[PDB]
Amino acid sequence: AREITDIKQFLELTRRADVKTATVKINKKLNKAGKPFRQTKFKVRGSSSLYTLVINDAGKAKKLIQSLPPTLKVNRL
Amino acid sequence: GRVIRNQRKGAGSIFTSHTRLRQGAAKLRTLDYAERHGYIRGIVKQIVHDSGRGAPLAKVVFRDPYKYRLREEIFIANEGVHTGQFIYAGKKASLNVGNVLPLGSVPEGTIVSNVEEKPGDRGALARASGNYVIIIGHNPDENKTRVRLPSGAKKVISSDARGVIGVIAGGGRVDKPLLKAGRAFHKYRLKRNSWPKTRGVAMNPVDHPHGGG
Amino acid sequence: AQRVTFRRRNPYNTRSNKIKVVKTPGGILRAQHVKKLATRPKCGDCGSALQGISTLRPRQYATVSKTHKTVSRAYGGSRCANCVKERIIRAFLIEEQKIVKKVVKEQTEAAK
Amino acid sequence: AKRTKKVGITGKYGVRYGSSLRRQVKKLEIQQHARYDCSFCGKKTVKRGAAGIWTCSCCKKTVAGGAYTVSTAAAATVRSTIRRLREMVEA
Amino acid sequence: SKGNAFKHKRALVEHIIQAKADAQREKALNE
RNA sequence: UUUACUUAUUCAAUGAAGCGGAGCUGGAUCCACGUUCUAGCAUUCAAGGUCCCAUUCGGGGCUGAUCCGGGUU
RNA sequence: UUCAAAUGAGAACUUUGAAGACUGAAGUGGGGAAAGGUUCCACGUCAACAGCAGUUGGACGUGGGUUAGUCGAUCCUAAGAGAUGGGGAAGCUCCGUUUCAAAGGCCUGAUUUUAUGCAGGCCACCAUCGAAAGGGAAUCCGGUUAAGAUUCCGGAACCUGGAUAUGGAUUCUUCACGGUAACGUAACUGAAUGUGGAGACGUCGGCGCGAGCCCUGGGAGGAGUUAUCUUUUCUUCUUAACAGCUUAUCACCCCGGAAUUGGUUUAUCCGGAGAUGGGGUCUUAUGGCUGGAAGAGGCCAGCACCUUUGCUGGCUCCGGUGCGCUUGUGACGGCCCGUGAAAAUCCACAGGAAGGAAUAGUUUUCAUGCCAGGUCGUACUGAUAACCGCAGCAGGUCUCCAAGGUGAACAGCCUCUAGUUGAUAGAAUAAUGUAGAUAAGGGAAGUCGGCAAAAUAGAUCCGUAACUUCGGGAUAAGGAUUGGCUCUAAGGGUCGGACGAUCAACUUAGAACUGGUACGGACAAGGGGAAUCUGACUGUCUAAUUAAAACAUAGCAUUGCGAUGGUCAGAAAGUGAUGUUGACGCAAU
RNA sequence: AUGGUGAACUAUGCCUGAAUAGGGUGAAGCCAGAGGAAACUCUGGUGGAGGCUCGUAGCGGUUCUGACGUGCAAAUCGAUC
Ligand SMILES: [Mg+2]
Ligand SMILES: [Mg+2]
Ligand SMILES: [Mg+2]
Ligand SMILES: [Mg+2]
Ligand SMILES: [Mg+2]
Ligand SMILES: [Mg+2]
Ligand SMILES: [Mg+2]
Ligand SMILES: [Mg+2]
Ligand SMILES: [Mg+2]
Ligand SMILES: [Mg+2]
Ligand SMILES: [Mg+2]
Ligand SMILES: [Mg+2]
Ligand SMILES: [Mg+2]
Ligand SMILES: [Mg+2]
Ligand SMILES: [Mg+2]
Ligand SMILES: [Mg+2]
Ligand SMILES: [Mg+2]
Ligand SMILES: [Mg+2]
Ligand SMILES: [Mg+2]
Ligand SMILES: [Mg+2]
Ligand SMILES: [Mg+2]
Ligand SMILES: [Mg+2]
Ligand SMILES: [Mg+2]
Ligand SMILES: [Mg+2]
Ligand SMILES: [Mg+2]
Ligand SMILES: [Mg+2]
Ligand SMILES: [Zn+2]
Ligand SMILES: [Zn+2]
Repeated sequence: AREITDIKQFLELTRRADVKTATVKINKKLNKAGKPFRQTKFKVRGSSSLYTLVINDAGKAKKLIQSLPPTLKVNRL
Repeated sequence: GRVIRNQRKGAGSIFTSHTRLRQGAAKLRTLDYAERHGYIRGIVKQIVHDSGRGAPLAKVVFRDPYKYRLREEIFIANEGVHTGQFIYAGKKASLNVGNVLPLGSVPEGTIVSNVEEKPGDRGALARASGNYVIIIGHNPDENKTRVRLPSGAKKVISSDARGVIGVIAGGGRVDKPLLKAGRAFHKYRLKRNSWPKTRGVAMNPVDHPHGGG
Repeated sequence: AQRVTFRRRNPYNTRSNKIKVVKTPGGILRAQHVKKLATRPKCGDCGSALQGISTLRPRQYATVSKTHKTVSRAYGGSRCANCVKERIIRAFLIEEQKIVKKVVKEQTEAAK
Repeated sequence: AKRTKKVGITGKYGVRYGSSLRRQVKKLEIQQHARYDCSFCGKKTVKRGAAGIWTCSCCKKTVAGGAYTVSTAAAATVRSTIRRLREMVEA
Repeated sequence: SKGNAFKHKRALVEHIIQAKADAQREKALNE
């Protein structure tokens, strides 16, 4: 399993030919041992490796969910 | 009567040499055109211990005269030979310790080792640690050389027989008491099954002619 | 207090049957078989370990790129920097001495 | 503070093997465990690897020599004789 | 310290203080 | 009887590589003046020289590297 | 060993519950190797067997069950075994293992053409078998069964082989740039041939580091005790392979030029062949962060029911400590007349035969994409009942893991996890036994003989003779002490400029008080001395009556042998051991 | 006498593996101090040698008017060593 940090790279991975499925996972975590916050992991299932992009911003995560390609099969929660 | 150990040892069996850890047979180069007419230079790459042998050995690398490659030879190290030293072997080799020369090309009183008994057999005389052969004299008419062997015997051999200048390294080994059956055990474990020895008198008359009483 | 077992049918403490104890996500201890550690490649002239070369089992060298197995220098890999420098110096000096000796021998032949 | 009056290195043998044999072993053991000067790098760093093999820890030079000393008297005499014969042959 | 002259850290500190005082005294007397 | 010879037979080695004889071969009867301060390097029918070709990416001959033998040493 | 219930015609022996105990992590626990071969598990079931019984069983009857590209075999070679070419032998067959053999592969070619016939070159050594503990391509976690499990299911990886396309990189200076250098990178052509490395290596000792376990604090849950007390005792709070970034002892590079010699380890080595110092480079054992991955697993609470059916909520967090135990590993040191495997296989270098771009090439050692991985083993026991011993025999049989206390300690004793509670039973307590104890006064008067028992014993301190190979004798001998409690003193780390703040461990010494008939309170654990004979010592043998003064041993001494040889072997042989040897050797004593 | 079968027990050599708490004693090398012209001597440390030693696992098998003797066993059990 690999972790990706570039958003353009993540979009290219979602549009890659062998890619069919993605998973959206929601975690409840603590930032600097403070208030609770929401973390979103996008997991693209490639042929050889599984790619994970971690976003700590709920609004950016919602925008990325909206920007996901429509033919990609997304498994939420 | 029962077969004694002296007669039993001829069948081989458990009396063969223990040769797993040996470095290889210690021989001179094959007597070829280069050593017959000129000389050839090799390099001492390492000096190593051989299991079951008191004297150390030297790995000497030469160049193949007829093919692009290297040839490794196992010589018996003379005292004073070091790693990185150049060794010259042939009829035109210089009189320096470690060089291989024909017996006819050295003067009287020269001390040599690993001496060929016949020209081309690649070393037969004065191979154990501390031993050497003395060049007593020459007989040019018969192309012969008189030498003195470590046992004190005087021998006549061919002047084309080769020898290594110097004395075999590791001398003085037998001047140290072993002190221990264990040290004798480890000595003969790397050589052969000839230890410990049972006295014939202590045996029965069936086992040995010295037995009984 | 949790005791472990070999995960293979070799029950002896051989060089190829070494284990370590690891705690799993299941909350239990379990044996884990450890491969024999790799040896660093050595110089062909002095025998010292080669700087900048990856340390792998010999079959594993076929799986990595040429960067992990070489350095950017003549004899990179097989020989080390100091030995390469020494042989460069020796080559140049001996060639110069050969030229000098040939000139001296020609002059001596002419004068003789 | 000397710990033994006379046995020295042979104190590891205790009361065994006989006193004369212990003395004989002591001499050669001191010789074989001594440290010798290197004829190449000039340092006192040469020690015996195995019997007859003497290696310098610095400069990594290995020399063949005697079983318990670097150079034997017979080897030195042979060296002098070979030098004299070589000088006679050249001259 | 390798030759076992100081029993502990306090002994070493006291010896260092005494040695510095003696060195200062000798330097002042030779000045 | 004495003294020789090799071809039967016997022993040994090798990569059956340089053996034996001779050079209007050279230097001084003998030698290859082709290798000795140094832990380098030495491999692609060998570069060069000289006669041809049909010039064109190159290809041949002599030499480099003397000749002869009905005996691998 | 005991009580109750159930089953059953029948219960000391079966099942469940209730009790008392045991193995006490060098186990009566959890796995394996050899061996066995279905003994594994379910259902049915008691004639024979389980030296009593039996409703039970490793018994009897009927079936179910062992799933692999990654675990092994398969491949490699070790000591060795053994064809061919040859040579012996009447012969069954024997020698020998690369020789004594024409023992087989590759490159180029329109070969100056004689017309439809193969010419010119290159390199060379020997079949096969031999390890389920040696070498070796690559897999982990969770769940699942009556019995399978690194093999099945879910998820996530990796290796090998092959075809290939895209992206990336490189090129008009064709086969990359940067750094003084050590060297770095996502890449960055490579045939013959040669070379180097890895595979690949003894044992012991201390020191450093890591992992698992051990000990311990706060908090959030659950359980137990609560006659009195205890903010209490116990328990859950976990993170695999693989991948990215980062991480090091050693080693190396640049500057610089050292006596007032400095640096430095527990252990004394290093420096003009360039130290100390400053700045860098590298191996990634190992550790940390993140992905895997909380969705898993763990601990609790709350839902409806005949449900062989479904379903909801919370927490899973933050630390500390060490001459601790086990184990891995690093830099070292000690030892040898002992210096402590091979091969398959993989990589790299040197070399450059060659091939390759301008409006187009190259590079499958960079990334991504595609396809495939056969055969055989896989259940279970591994032993006071699954092996061997004619048996379900107190015997024998290789190995891995391993908690708390006391204590020097894998000792003895007690306990947690796990596992057993098996071996014919009941009632009485004569003599004689087997096993274990006590005894007034005397103390070897017993007996061939102090046989056997008793006495001694741990630790600390004082002290310790003859003799001696000077190393020992030696724990010689002979004396004093040891509990509990309350204290005192000494022995350190991390940060800051004479010291201050903070943190923490177990060693030693001393002083009061106090119980005592006992203080190594059980366990555990030398009796000592004066002499003689004898073998130097450590070691070895009569398995199943003799352990010794016997044998061996190191040291000493004699003899043979220079290979056309010594001592031996074979029926013979173009046969063999010493011999991968050479008098500082081999052989016979 | 002829012709065959055995080194699963055991004897020995070789090859490849594996196993072995906790204590006592305190060799060489090294450091510091006191002497000495030096060699060398003495004191205190460090270090951790030995076919050394006490003693588990293990290997072996000394002793007992020992247990047993159609024994658990065609060689076993207990203590001691
Ligand atoms: Mg007898
Ligand atoms: Mg008990
Ligand atoms: Mg108990
Ligand atoms: Mg019965
Ligand atoms: Mg059953
Ligand atoms: Mg059945
Ligand atoms: Mg045969
Ligand atoms: Mg095979
Ligand atoms: Mg294996
Ligand atoms: Mg199972
Ligand atoms: Mg699967
Ligand atoms: Mg199984
Ligand atoms: Mg099992
Ligand atoms: Mg049986
Ligand atoms: Mg049978
Ligand atoms: Mg009495
Ligand atoms: Mg009496
Ligand atoms: Mg009487
Ligand atoms: Mg005494
Ligand atoms: Mg004795
Ligand atoms: Mg007996
Ligand atoms: Mg006996
Ligand atoms: Mg005797
Ligand atoms: Mg056997
Ligand atoms: Mg002993
Ligand atoms: Mg003992
Ligand atoms: Zn080097
Ligand atoms: Zn040196």
